[PDB]
Amino acid sequence: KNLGGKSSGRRQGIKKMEGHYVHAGNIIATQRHFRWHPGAHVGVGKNKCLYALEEGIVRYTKEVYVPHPRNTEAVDLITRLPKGAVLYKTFVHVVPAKPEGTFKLVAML
Amino acid sequence: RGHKGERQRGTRPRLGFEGGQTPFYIRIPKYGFNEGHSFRRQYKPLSLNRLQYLIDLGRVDPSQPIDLTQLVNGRGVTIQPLKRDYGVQLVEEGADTFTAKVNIEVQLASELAIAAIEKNGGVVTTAFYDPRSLDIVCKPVPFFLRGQPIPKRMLPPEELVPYYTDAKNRGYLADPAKFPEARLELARKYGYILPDITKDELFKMLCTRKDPRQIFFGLAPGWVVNMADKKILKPTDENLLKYYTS
Amino acid sequence: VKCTKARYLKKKNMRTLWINRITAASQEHGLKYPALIGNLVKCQVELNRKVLADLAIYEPKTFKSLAALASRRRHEGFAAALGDGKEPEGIFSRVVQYH
Amino acid sequence: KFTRSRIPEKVFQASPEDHEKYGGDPQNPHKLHIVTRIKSTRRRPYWEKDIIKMLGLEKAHTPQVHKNIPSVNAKLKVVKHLIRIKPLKLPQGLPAEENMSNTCLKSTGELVVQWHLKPV
RNA sequence: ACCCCUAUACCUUCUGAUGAAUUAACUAGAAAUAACUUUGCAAGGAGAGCCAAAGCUAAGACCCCCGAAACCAGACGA
RNA sequence: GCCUGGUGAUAGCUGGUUGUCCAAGAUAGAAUCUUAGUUCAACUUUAAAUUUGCCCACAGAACCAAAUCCCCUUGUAAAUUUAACUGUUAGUCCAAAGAGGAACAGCUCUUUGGACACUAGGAAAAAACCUUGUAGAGAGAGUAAAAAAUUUAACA
RNA sequence: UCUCUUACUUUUAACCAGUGAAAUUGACCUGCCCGUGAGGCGGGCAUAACACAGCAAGACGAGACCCUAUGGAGCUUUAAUUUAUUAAUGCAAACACCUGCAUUAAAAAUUUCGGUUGGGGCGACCUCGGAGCAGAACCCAACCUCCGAGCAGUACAUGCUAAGACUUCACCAGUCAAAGCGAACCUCAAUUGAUCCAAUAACUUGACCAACGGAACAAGUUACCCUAGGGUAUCUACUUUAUUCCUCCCUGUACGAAAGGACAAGAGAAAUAAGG
Ligand SMILES: [Mg+2]
Ligand SMILES: [Mg+2]
Ligand SMILES: [Mg+2]
Ligand SMILES: [Mg+2]
Ligand SMILES: [Mg+2]
Ligand SMILES: [Mg+2]
Ligand SMILES: [Mg+2]
Ligand SMILES: [Mg+2]
Ligand SMILES: [Mg+2]
Ligand SMILES: [Mg+2]
Ligand SMILES: [Mg+2]
Ligand SMILES: [Mg+2]
Ligand SMILES: [Mg+2]
Ligand SMILES: [Mg+2]
Ligand SMILES: [Mg+2]
Ligand SMILES: [Mg+2]
Ligand SMILES: [Mg+2]
Ligand SMILES: [Mg+2]
Ligand SMILES: [Mg+2]
Repeated sequence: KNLGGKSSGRRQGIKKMEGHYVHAGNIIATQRHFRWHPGAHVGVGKNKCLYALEEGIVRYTKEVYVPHPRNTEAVDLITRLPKGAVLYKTFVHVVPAKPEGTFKLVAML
Repeated sequence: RGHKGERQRGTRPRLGFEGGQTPFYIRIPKYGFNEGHSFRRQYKPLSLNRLQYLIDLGRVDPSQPIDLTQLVNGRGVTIQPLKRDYGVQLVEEGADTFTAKVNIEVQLASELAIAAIEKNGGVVTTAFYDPRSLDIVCKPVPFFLRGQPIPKRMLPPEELVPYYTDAKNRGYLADPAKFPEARLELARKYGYILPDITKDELFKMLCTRKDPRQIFFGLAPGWVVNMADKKILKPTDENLLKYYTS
Repeated sequence: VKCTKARYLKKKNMRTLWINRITAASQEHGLKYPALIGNLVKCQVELNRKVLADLAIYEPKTFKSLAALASRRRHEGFAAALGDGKEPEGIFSRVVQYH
Repeated sequence: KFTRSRIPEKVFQASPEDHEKYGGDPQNPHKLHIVTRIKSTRRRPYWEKDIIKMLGLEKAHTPQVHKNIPSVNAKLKVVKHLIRIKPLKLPQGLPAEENMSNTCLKSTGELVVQWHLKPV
């Protein structure tokens, strides 16, 4: 009497591991709950998927988690902590490769 | 054939059958990409690069009018009236580096191609041809073995009458009183001083058009070309002359 | 198919035939087959089984002297590996170095 | 599940007992290995089959020279059960262009650069 | 010649029972869209129609045998 | 009913498919009135174009075991793309991690890896265990795997 | 018929003479025991060759039973689709029959009766999502273990466009998205359905098509089912290798202590088997 459960794998996880060159708009990793958070130059979709906002190299770090004050779930999770207790998460960053443009000589007026 | 199945027996199903799920070529909505394909008109391009090329190699004589027969007999353009080509369209490719004084009769022409011809002292006009008429124009010699009198070419349909009656695109049914305004306007737009065709010696050649309802140049509808003993039989009955000179 | 798989068995059965004949002929002189072959290798006499079987049948004095050379070498192996330490090597125990 | 096997590093750390056993010096080690395949890649995983093809050991009992560098040592650690490794020792020098043709690798592991066929 | 030693008939169907006494004769791969190879000519090719942003023309090279119960039409039969 | 015709009916099913020699070549799946079949994919094959492929080191991949991904060096020689198509798939067993069953089955269902549908030697015979692969002749040689070991109970 | 069979005659038989089939048949130089997975393979054993007559243990040889085919046929219907055929009505045509158009009946006719399944059936199920199996990138089955879904709510820029990506192992579908123009200053996991066709001026809308990649609409059954499939002796071997019951005696002694009560060996009588 166990019907259902025939759903397939979502094929989620990391698409660009650390060190990988990444162009703008590449999906870095799709998750189902926030396993990785967006860091520098990384955006988030409605599906909690991390994509890239610049061209560069993906890096994963461990950072202090300080949520938005209007996020009453995580903020209520803060205030229960003891006085030294600091939350960390793993973040994903894109270190941007190129300069965003050069000055070039155009005309000798 | 492999092992004994349906592909060894010889009875694999038709092309497109996906074994029972609804096939690729049927899961997809009908959209009218090809809806009226065989009634759309087609026009073979003739670039000015191509036409300069034909004039340089002696294949098209620019000291005569360039009708569609002269582009076929020089084998510059292959046009097929079945497969519903309605003739040639001039194409602006090679407008710079087009150095020829010419008189072309081309069924469509872009503004920049008219500008490139009319800069050099040329004349463009856009004529119309029925499929019947176009078919007699391209290959005239297998028409004069058909025994029929020369027919009269029909006027455009209602879609194309506003095309061929405009002086901006040099219609053959337009005013010869609105042409200097249009030649003057292109000469102002594309920055060349408009030469007057009236001065030079080719002017009598650069003025000749055949009127509507005339397929060939020096001939008239209703004539029967006798290729064999090199004659032209002309009708003199009044009813035929009312019908052919209509 | 039998005719081509029998080439392997021709070679094999000749060799066991030679080991039977060398075994028999060396048992005539008290040696056993492993003793003879081992202690002739150890004298750098690199005769093979075909030749030893043919000497056993057709030249039994050469075969007797080969059995004497192999049992002498066998005893020097015993006496050498009994009185252990720095000593003079056996006479037939010496090897010829090639460079 | 049968998987690829990591081997810990304590396995590849010699003891002075082992320097007494084999003929090695931890200071000034050897440059070149001689590797020989002495076991089949059949009934072995496909990764070991590959490493045997990379090291150039498709034929058994045929010696191959390698560098004693950690990359080649990593590949050798994967297939160390199929091969035999000995140091290439060189009693005389490495062969010059004069002695290039007249060499012979002996069984001992040494590579002699003058190979006559006369007795001493 | 045998004795010695080695040697689990063939086809087909399965991951690993079928059919065949034997001989002779008969008895089962048919299509040139596209691609490829080789020529011709080449912004054109083709002996009209057709194709053409290096193409077009020509050729070569690819697609089995036997076997139901049936259904229908018209006859012949008490 | 039987005969002739349609009729070479149709058959995803059974059976059969004829010279030589060489080469490359075996196990993901998804749909389906579908599980005796097909289509796409995967794998396979040829031709072509190009440039990397494989092995991999640090660093790196989440909160609520074995390992893998990623990956420069290095060791190697392949890979991807383009063109054109066929064929194959309930695999079996062994080792390992498990599920169902009786911690039965030469039982059923997944995963990783071997081997077998490719050779030879061994294990009695022997698809799947061990040794071993690339092809010929030799009346040469060195080897690999490879032979089951056990025998008992006095008592103050 | 049987205990329990016996004798004889005929036929058959067997031999001699004439005449002379058939089913069968891969090739055979066609042994036993154990083992393997058995005339043939392994280990043992056996072993001159050859007819003729027998025997029937083995070799070699229909009728059932189950399943499958998007294979047939028949039967019953309140399966589906018809009413061409009859019979009635009704309306037109015509001045009752006939013709035309509807409608109701009978008689039939055409076609169908999905799938999963430790063979099959009942039961249960068929699509989508979460968790375990499957501990750490991705993927991973089961008539495996447990939860759920087929919506609701808010907003009306839930506008238009567009680099780059992910992707349920194909395709189809799905997802994410910077910049831009225009403006302000979506939550939830699943929460769903192709094409054709309809409806609509248009924008759009249309299935528990849930058998959820969906045939535009077709049930039960056949022990009458049917078809295609799947699960007269040739050879070997063989054909002349004394028990029991009862009686009696010893003895009603041994032994026991009384009750009790032997053996053995002997005589008997029986019965069976074996041989005459
Ligand atoms: Mg699941
Ligand atoms: Mg699944
Ligand atoms: Mg040998
Ligand atoms: Mg054959
Ligand atoms: Mg009668
Ligand atoms: Mg057929
Ligand atoms: Mg079929
Ligand atoms: Mg090969
Ligand atoms: Mg369906
Ligand atoms: Mg089928
Ligand atoms: Mg890399
Ligand atoms: Mg007779
Ligand atoms: Mg048996
Ligand atoms: Mg047999
Ligand atoms: Mg007999
Ligand atoms: Mg059918
Ligand atoms: Mg995919
Ligand atoms: Mg269905
Ligand atoms: Mg379905």
